[PDB]
Amino acid sequence: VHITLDPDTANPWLILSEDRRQVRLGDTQQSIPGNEERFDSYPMVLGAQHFHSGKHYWEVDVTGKEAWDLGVCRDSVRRKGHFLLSSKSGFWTIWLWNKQKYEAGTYPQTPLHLQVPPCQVGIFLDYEAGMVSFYNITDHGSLIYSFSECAFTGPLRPFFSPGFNDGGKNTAPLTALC
Ligand SMILES: CSc1ccccc1-c1ccc(C(=O)N(C)CC2(F)CCCCC2)c(S(C)(=O)=O)c1
Repeated sequence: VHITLDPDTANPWLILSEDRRQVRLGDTQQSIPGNEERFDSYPMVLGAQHFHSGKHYWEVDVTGKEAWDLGVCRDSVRRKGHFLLSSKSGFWTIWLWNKQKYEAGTYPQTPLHLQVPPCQVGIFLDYEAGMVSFYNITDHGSLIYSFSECAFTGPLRPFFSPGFNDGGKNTAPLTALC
């Protein structure tokens, strides 16, 4: 129930808090040991938990960030090199990036029109239903987007990115909310 970030998966540009509930962009590619699970080309990290069934929920503070990506991914997603975050490649995510532009990771991408920019985002997974939904905590829990008919067959993982290094313009953390 209590999501924790998995240091073995974390790109070396990421700083994880000791309690593994916060991740942020660092200023220098750290010199952490290597291992097959680590995202080597993007500032990405997984939650340690693996879901095979059930409903599951977590919540992330994004206050003060100009860019981030949140969602769920297959355990089997590739870790090394470059790739696109498509449902075919095993990703169900939403993101914030450019001039305050929110998008859902469909092909083609789906612009999301959020009158109230979220300070916290809820992520709700229902394995058996094939559903991942995103809630705008700041706008009283309004539905941002839902992926349906996901037809999961393998284990799933919480997926996070605090954005891209931009010169300290995006050092605010993602924080998992109790
Ligand atoms: C470090 S992740 C991050 C962190 C903060 C904000 C944004 C992102 C981020 C979102 C989507 C992509 C991506 O896959 N695309 C845009 C392609 C596509 F639209 C192609 C059509 C299917 C959906 C995905 C990428 S990426 C891997 O290209 O850098 C990065």
